[PDB]
Amino acid sequence: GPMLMNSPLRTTVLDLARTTLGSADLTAHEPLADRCEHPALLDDLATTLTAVFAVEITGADLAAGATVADVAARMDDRRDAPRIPELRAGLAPRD
Repeated sequence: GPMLMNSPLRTTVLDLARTTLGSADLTAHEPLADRCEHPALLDDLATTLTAVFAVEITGADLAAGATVADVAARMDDRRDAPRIPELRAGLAPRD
């Protein structure tokens, strides 16, 4: 898939997922809306994703079945896209 073996983004997604969704064991592919017994917090997660990954994904899309491997794949896609010129991309884009 469009993922990297060591994702600095996904690592944190997997961490804040268990925190915001309100579950104990959050694994890589967990349907977030399914694991949460208080799904209203899905909006909190999405709002969190702004400051944390510089890319937000609104509840309707996030809760649609985007797991840590899915949401973060888009995050690394953002980092795959031209990042701040101070070498924040890692993956240099070819336009």
